[PDB]
Amino acid sequence: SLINTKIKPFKNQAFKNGEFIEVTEKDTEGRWSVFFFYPADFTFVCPTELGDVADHYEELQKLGVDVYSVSTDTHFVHKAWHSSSETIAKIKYAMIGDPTGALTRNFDNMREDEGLADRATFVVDPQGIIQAIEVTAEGIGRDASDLLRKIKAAQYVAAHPGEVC
Amino acid sequence: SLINTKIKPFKNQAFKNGEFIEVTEKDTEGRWSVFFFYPADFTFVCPTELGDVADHYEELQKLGVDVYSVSTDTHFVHKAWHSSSETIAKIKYAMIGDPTGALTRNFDNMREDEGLADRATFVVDPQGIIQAIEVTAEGIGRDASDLLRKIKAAQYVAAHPGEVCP
Amino acid sequence: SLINTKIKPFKNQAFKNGEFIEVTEKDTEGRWSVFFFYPADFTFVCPTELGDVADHYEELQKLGVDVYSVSTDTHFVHKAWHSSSETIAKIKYAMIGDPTGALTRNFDNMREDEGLADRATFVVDPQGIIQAIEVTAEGIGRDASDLLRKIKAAQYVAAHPGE
Amino acid sequence: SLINTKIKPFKNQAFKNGEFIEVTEKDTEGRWSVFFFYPADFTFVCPTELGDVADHYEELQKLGVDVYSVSTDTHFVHKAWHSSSETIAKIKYAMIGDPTGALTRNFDNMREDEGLADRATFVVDPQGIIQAIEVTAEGIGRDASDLLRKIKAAQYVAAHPGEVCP
Amino acid sequence: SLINTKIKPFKNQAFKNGEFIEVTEKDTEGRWSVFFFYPADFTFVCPTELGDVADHYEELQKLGVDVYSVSTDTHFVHKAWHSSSETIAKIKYAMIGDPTGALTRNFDNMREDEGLADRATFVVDPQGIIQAIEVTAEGIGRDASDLLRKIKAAQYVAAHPGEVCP
Amino acid sequence: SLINTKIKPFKNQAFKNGEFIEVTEKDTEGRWSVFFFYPADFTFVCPTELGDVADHYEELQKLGVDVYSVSTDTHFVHKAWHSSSETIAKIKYAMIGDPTGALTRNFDNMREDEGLADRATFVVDPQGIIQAIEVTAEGIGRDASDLLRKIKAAQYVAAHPGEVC
Amino acid sequence: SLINTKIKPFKNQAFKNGEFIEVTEKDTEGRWSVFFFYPADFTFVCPTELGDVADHYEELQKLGVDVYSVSTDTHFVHKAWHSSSETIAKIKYAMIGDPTGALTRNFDNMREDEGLADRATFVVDPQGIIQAIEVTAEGIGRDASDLLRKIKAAQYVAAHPGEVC
Amino acid sequence: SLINTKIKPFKNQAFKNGEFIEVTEKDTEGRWSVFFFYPADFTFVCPTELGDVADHYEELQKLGVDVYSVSTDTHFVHKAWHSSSETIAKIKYAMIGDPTGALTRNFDNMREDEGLADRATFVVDPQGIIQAIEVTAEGIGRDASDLLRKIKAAQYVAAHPGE
Amino acid sequence: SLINTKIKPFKNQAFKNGEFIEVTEKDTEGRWSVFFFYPADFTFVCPTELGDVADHYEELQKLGVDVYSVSTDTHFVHKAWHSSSETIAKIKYAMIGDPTGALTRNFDNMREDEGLADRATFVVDPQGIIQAIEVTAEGIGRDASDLLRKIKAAQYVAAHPGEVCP
Amino acid sequence: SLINTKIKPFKNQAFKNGEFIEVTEKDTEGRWSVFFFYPADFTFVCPTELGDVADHYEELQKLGVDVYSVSTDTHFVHKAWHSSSETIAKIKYAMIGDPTGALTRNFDNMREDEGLADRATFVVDPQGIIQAIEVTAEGIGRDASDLLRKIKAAQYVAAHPGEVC
Ligand code: NA
Repeated sequence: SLINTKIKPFKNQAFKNGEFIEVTEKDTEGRWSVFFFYPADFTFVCPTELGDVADHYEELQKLGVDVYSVSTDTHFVHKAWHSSSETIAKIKYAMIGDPTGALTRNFDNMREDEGLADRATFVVDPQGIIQAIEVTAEGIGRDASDLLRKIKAAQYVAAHPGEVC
Repeated sequence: SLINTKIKPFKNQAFKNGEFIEVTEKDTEGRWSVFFFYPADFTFVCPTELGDVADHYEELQKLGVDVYSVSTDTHFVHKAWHSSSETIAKIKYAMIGDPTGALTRNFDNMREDEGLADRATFVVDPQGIIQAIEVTAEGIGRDASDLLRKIKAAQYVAAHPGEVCP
Repeated sequence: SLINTKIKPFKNQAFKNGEFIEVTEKDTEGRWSVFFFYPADFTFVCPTELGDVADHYEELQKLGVDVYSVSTDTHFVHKAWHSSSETIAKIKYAMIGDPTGALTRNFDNMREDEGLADRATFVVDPQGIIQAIEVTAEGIGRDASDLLRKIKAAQYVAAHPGE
Repeated sequence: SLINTKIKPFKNQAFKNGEFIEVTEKDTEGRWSVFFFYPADFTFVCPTELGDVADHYEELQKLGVDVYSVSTDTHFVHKAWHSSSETIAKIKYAMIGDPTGALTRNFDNMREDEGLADRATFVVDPQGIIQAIEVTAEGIGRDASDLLRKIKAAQYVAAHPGEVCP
Repeated sequence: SLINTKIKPFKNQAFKNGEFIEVTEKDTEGRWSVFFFYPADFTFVCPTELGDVADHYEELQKLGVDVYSVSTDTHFVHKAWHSSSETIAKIKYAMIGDPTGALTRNFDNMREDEGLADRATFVVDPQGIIQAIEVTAEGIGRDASDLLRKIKAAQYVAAHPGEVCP
Repeated sequence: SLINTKIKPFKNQAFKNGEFIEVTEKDTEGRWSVFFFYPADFTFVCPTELGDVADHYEELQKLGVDVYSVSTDTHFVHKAWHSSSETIAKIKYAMIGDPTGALTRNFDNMREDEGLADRATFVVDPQGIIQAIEVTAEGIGRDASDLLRKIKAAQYVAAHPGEVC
Repeated sequence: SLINTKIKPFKNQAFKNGEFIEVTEKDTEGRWSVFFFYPADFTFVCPTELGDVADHYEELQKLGVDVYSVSTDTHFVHKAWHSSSETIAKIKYAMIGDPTGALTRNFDNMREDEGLADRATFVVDPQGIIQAIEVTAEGIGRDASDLLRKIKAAQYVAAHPGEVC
Repeated sequence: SLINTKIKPFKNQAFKNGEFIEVTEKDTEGRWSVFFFYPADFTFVCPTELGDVADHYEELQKLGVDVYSVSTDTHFVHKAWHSSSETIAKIKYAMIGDPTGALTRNFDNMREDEGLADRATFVVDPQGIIQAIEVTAEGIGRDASDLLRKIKAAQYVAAHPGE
Repeated sequence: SLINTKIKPFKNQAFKNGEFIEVTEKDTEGRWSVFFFYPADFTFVCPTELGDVADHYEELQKLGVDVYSVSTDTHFVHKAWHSSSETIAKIKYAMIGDPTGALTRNFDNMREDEGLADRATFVVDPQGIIQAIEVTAEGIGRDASDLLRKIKAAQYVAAHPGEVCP
Repeated sequence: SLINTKIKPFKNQAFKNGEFIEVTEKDTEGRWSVFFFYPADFTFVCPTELGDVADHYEELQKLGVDVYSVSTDTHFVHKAWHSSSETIAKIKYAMIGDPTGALTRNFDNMREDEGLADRATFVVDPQGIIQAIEVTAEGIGRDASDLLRKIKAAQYVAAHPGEVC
C-alpha cells in the first residue's frame, strides 16, 4: 500500500481559475494536500464528487488544505470543461492534466487498459506523507464531508501523537 | 490499486461467536463482503472501529453483507480478545487470523516493517470484485456509517446500471 | 521506416456523427484508410487541417476512402469539441480517442514526454499497407488537396503496376 | 546448522513483569542467554515447557543466565497471556514479541507455512556464540533440567578448556 | 518518429555542378536544408520528381534553402547521370552519394532488403531539427510546390512562436 | 530448520559389527532412525557420547529404533577405531563413513572450513520426517537418556495425534 | 580465409548485353565460375582490369568458364556504363549489381568504410569450392593471363587428384 | 597440465614424528618438496609405497628435500595409523591430513565421488614450480628409487640450464 | 586428474616403419597402449628417451603393448627424422603426428604458449582407462624400465582384482 | 579480408642460413615485406613454390624487400629441411616457424582442420599495410614473377598517390 509513503516528484500543467499553471511536488511541501483522481472530463457522469469538494474548498483552504483534482485529460480540456459545466465552474482549485500518466502512475492509480486514472483520493501531509487513501468504483460516490472529517482527524493526530483513544 | 479486481483465493482460521472455523474465498461467493483490516489485538488503542462495525452488523446482515475483520494475530488470540474486551465481545462476525500475512498481502495491505496490517476496509461484491477501498493511518478513524452508505451505493449500482446522473 | 509495412491491430472508441462506436484494424480491411493524427482537442491552434479534410470527405467517400482522425483525447472529449468549434462540426468521419496511446504508438507517432500524438497522416491501402506518410511540426499545416492527390496516385499505382 | 555461530543483531519489544521493554543483541553481551522459541500464545496446548523454564529461572539467574521466550505474537499478546494463564503468570523473564519474524528467522527457526516459530531452545554464551541448539516437533517436550545440565557443561568448558576426558 | 529531432552527423561525397564536393552536418548548420531521398539513378522511372525540385531551385535558393538529393549511388554515378538525362542536367543542387547507407539510415529511410533509400523528403531547420517529413511508395509523386508551401510555413512559424488562432 | 522435513536420499559405506555394509535411505523406510553425527574418529575426546548410545542400543532396538553414527572418516577408520577402543568396541550399530560429506551436507551439518560434521543428532520417523534435532559444541555432552525420552515422546505423538497436554 | 570453402547462396540482378537477368548460385552449379569484384562504375580510374577479362572471354568461354563481375552498384548503372564506355562495351559476361552488399559480404570482400567491394577475384570449381583468391589494393592491378593460368591449373589438378611432385 | 605451474596456497594440519604441526605453502618456499598422495589410511592395500619413501627419507633429507604424504584422513587418523602399522612407523616425514580436500583439489587430484585423493606424487622446486608428476591407479605401485632419480635430475637441471 | 578416465576419440596420421598409417581410438581398443609424448623432433636434446623405449619395444610387443610416440610435428617430419638420427632409426612403433594438437589436448598435455606437447607418458588399459601417468619438465628423464615395471603391474592388477596385502 | 589492414604484432623463431633468429613485426617496420605461407616441410609435394622465390631473392633484395616464409613447423624442422633438400638450400631468406599457429592466424590463413597454413602470399608495405593477398589450393601454384610485378606496382603506386588512368 502507498499508505505512509512519501509522494513522488511530479510536474504537470493545470488549469486554475482562468489560467494555466505548472504544479510540482515543491508546491505541496509545507502544506496539506488532497489529490483527487477521476477517470475523465466530459463523460456522462455528473461531476457531483468534484462539486462537493468545490463546495467545501473554502473550509479546506481554512484548514490549510490544497486541492488538486487530476485526470489524464489535458489542461486544455479542463479549461473547456470548466467554462462549460455548472458544477465544474464552481471549482477554484487547480485542475491538473496528466496526459503522460506519470502522476497517475506515481500514485499507482492507472487503469492501464483504459489509460484513465481510477477514482481515488489521497490525503498528503506537510512532510509529503500519504495519510489516507480512498478509491471507489463507478457509482459509489466519494463524500466530501467524510473527506473533511479525515483531514481534521489527520491534522489532530499530527498535533497530538499517540492519542490513546 | 486493487480497485475493480477480483479477490485472491485464501484459507484462514477464524473466531466466530465462541467457536473456530475455516474461511476461504468460497465463503464469499454469492455474498457481499467487508474485509476489515486492523493492526493488532490487545493494544492500547481504542477498538472504536471494531465496535462500530459490530453495532451496524445486524444492519449489514439485513443487506446480505458478511463481515470479516482481519489482523496478523492468530485466531487463538482473537478468541482471547473477544472474551476480555467488552467492545470486542459485541462481535458476532468472523474474526480472521492471518499469522502468515498471506490474506493481508493478497489485499496489498501489509506494513512490512512491522508485520502488521494497515487500517483498511474493502467492499467486495458477490462476484468477488473489489468495489471500494479505504486505508488510513493510525488515529484517523473509519466511519461505519460512511461505509454503509458506500455499500448501499454499490448495491444500487449493481442493481441499476446506467442511472448515474447526466 | 513504416512505409510499405502493415498496420497493426488496434481497438479504440471513437465519436462519429453524434454517436460512439468502436473501430479496429478489421474495419480497415478491404478499404483505403487515412489516419490523421493531431496533438490535442481544445487547444488554441486553428483547426484548419481537420476542416480541410472534412471539406473533402465526399471526394474521399466517393473514392472508397475512410478517414480516421486520431488524438490521445477520449472520445467524450471529441464529442464535446464537435460542438464547441464550428470547424470541427463539419467532420462526418470517425474521431478516434486514444488515451492508452496504443494506436499512436503502433504508428510510432508518440511525443513520449507530452503524451500527445505528432501531426502525421498515414495513407493505408486495402491490404493494410502504409503507402504514404506525412509528418509536420506545429505551425506547418497539412493541405487536404495534396492528400487527395497522393491518394488517387496510390489507388492508381495499385491498379497499374509498372511506371 | 547455526552451531558455533554468532547471533545476529535484533530489536524487539517484550513483556517483562508488568511492563514493556525493548531488547536488542546488546542486552545479551557479557551474559549467558537462553532464547526459548515456541509456536503461539493462547493455544490449546500445554504451556508445560514455559512453566518449566519459569521454575528453573531463579536458578538460571544464579548462574548469570538470562532467558528470553519468543513467538511471532506481539508483546501486547504476551502481556494478555501473562495476566490470564496461571502457568504463564509465573514468568519473570522477558517475553519477546516477533510479529515480523526477523528474530525467528535470524535463528533459522521459522515454519514459513504457518508464520509461527518452531519449538527450539538456543544457548548463547557471553560472546554471543551459539553453544547448544535443540528443536523438536509438536508434542515432543523440552526438558528444562537437561537444558540446565547443558548450560553448566557449557560454562564449565568455557572456564576449563582442554579438560575433555582422554 | 524522427520528427522534431536533430539530424545526426555525416560525411558524404556529392556532385554539384561539375565538381565533386564533400558534405557534412557542419554545412547544414545555421541553414535550412532539404534532404530529398530517392531509390536509384539510371532507372526507367520518370526523373520528374527531381526535375520539379530543380525547377524551383532558384525560388528556394532565394528563401535561403539548400537542397541535397540522396541515393545510395556513388557520387560518380550522379555525375554520369547528370549528363545523360536532360532532366537531371537541370540540377544545380548537390547530389549526395550514400553507398554506405549511413546517411540514409541516420534518417531511418533505408529499404534494407533492397540496399536503396525510400522516397522521403526531410526539412531541417537552422538548429538541425527535422520540421517536415514525407515518404511515399514507388509511384506516388511528391509535389515540389507543396514542399515550397511548407518551407515557407516552417520559417514563418520559426519567427512567430505561438501563432494563436486569429 | 530441517525440523519437519523429509530426509534426503543417501548411499554410504559403513562398519557394522565386524564387516562393511552399504546403507541408503531405503534402509530407514518403515523404521525410526537416529543419525548421530560427530566430528572425528581417533580424536582425543572420550567417546562417552557414542558409548552411552551404545549402552541404550538394546532398548532402542526394542523401540524399533535404528542407529547410525556418522562422521567424515572412512568406514576403514571406523573399523580400526572400533577394534581399538574400549568404548567404541561396545558399538553394535552401523558406523557410517561420509568422506564425500554428502550425507553430512544432506543434514546441513558440515563445518565447511574443517571438513568435519558438527555434533548433531537427528530423530527421523518411519515416514522419513525429522522430529527432533540436537546440536552441541565441543564439551557440551549429548545425553542418551534424554534422547530415549524424546524418541518415546515422538513415538507417542505418532500414536496419539493432537494430544492436548 | 574462404579458400577451399563452398560459396554461399545468392540472388542478384545483372546486366548481360541488353538483357537484365537474375543470377543465383544455382546458375553456377556445374560450371567453373569467376567472380571479379571491383570498387565502382563510372570512376576516373582505368576500366582496364575489366576490359582485359573480356579480351579473354573467348578462351574462358572455351574452358567452360563463366564470368560474373560484381560491384555494389545497381544493374541499372552497369547498363548505363556498358554502353557509355568503350572497354566496358566489350563485356559479354554477366555484370552483377550488389547494392545490398550481400554477395560481396559472402565473399568477405567489403570496404565497410566505403560501401564498395575490394579488388578481388575468385575461382570457383563446379562444386562451388573456391580454388583461388586474389585481392589487391587500388593501383596494383590483376593480370588476366595469371588468372587463366590458375584456372587451367585448377581444372587440371581436378583431373588428376593429388599431383605428386 | 599442472606441470611447470606454481603450487597454490594451503594450510593443513599434519602429524610428524609424535607431534601435530601446521604446514602451509610458506614452509615449502625455498626447499624442494615431494607431495605424496594416497587414497586412505587403514585400508587393506600394502603400505609399501610409503615405506619405500621412508627408507629414502635420509637421502632426500641430505638432498634438501622435504616429504609430505597427503590423504583426506585427519591428522588424528595419521597419528593412529602410525602405531598400527610397522611400515607406517618408519615414517619420519610429515603426514598431512586433508579432510576439507582443499590441498588435494589444488593439485586437481580428487576422486570426487569417493572423496579420496588419487595415487599421485608431485616434485616441487624451491620456487613452488611443479617439475614432475606421477599418478597411478590402485595396484600399480610407485618406486621410491625412480623418484629419487627424478629429484636428482630436477636439482641438476635447475643448476645446469641447457641440455 | 585424467587418471582413471577413458581416452577420447582421435584421428591422426603417423609414421611406422617406412609407411604412413592412420590411427584412431579404434586401434587402441582391446589393447594395452602407451602414449609417449615429447615436445619436438630435430632439436638438440638427446633423443635418448625415445631410444630407451625402442630398446624395450621387443619386450613390450611380447607383453601385448602398442606404443605411439606423439609430438605436434607432422608425420612427414617423423619420417625425415627417423632417417636422420641413428637413435630414431631404431623406432619400430608408430610415430603419431598431432599438428592440430587435438590428441595432445585430449590428454591435457599441451604447452599452450609453445604449441608443443609436454613430456608425458600415458598407459591406457584394454577398456581405454588411463592407468598410469607421468609428466616431467624438460631435462628430467623418463625411465623406460620403470615404464615396463608399471605395465606389468597394471596387467597383474587387471587380473587380480582386490589383491589384498599378503 | 585483410587487404589494406596493418599486420598484427608477432614473435617467432626462424632459420636464416645457419643461425636461428627471433623475428617480430619490429623487424618489418620500414621495409617492404613478403610473407610466404605454405602447408609443411618434408612433404612429397614440389618445393618449387619456395625455391622460385629464392631464384628472385637477388632482385627482391635489390627492391629493399625482405622475405619471411612461414609454416606451422618449428624452426628446428626448417633447418633440417634447408640442409637436406636442394631447392630448400637456395633459401637465404628467413624461414619462420609458427608451431602455435599465431602468426598464421593473424593472417587468417589457417586450416583449423589440419593445423597447417594455406598457400597464401602477402605483400606488406613499410607501414605494415597489407597491399596484396594471394591464396590458392593444393596444386594451383603461385608465380614468382607475378609476385614481383605486384611488388613493383605496389612500390610505384606508393610513389605517385592515386594514379589516375
Ligand atoms: Na504474526
